[PDB]
Amino acid sequence: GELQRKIMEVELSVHGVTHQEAQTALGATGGDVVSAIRNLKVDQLFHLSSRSRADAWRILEHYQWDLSAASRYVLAR
Ligand SMILES: [Cl-]
Ligand SMILES: [Cl-]
Ligand SMILES: [Mg+2]
Repeated sequence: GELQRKIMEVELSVHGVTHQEAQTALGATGGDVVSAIRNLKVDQLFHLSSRSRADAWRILEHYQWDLSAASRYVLAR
């Protein structure tokens, strides 16, 4: 149904996210897939960059919400 489809969409939209993390994120947004994906992308980048969560958000914005591009940026030496 809708809820299964939504959890799958979240999990497939964010590299590295588990099914459990997708469910938790979507529960926190009341089933709003777009907000769950945003929050999970920030989370993933935050854990990869060990920056502040607001700085991870700012990097994601600079990369036009592309987590792959933002992640390659934070990992570049
Ligand atoms: Cl996003
Ligand atoms: Cl590059
Ligand atoms: Mg389960």
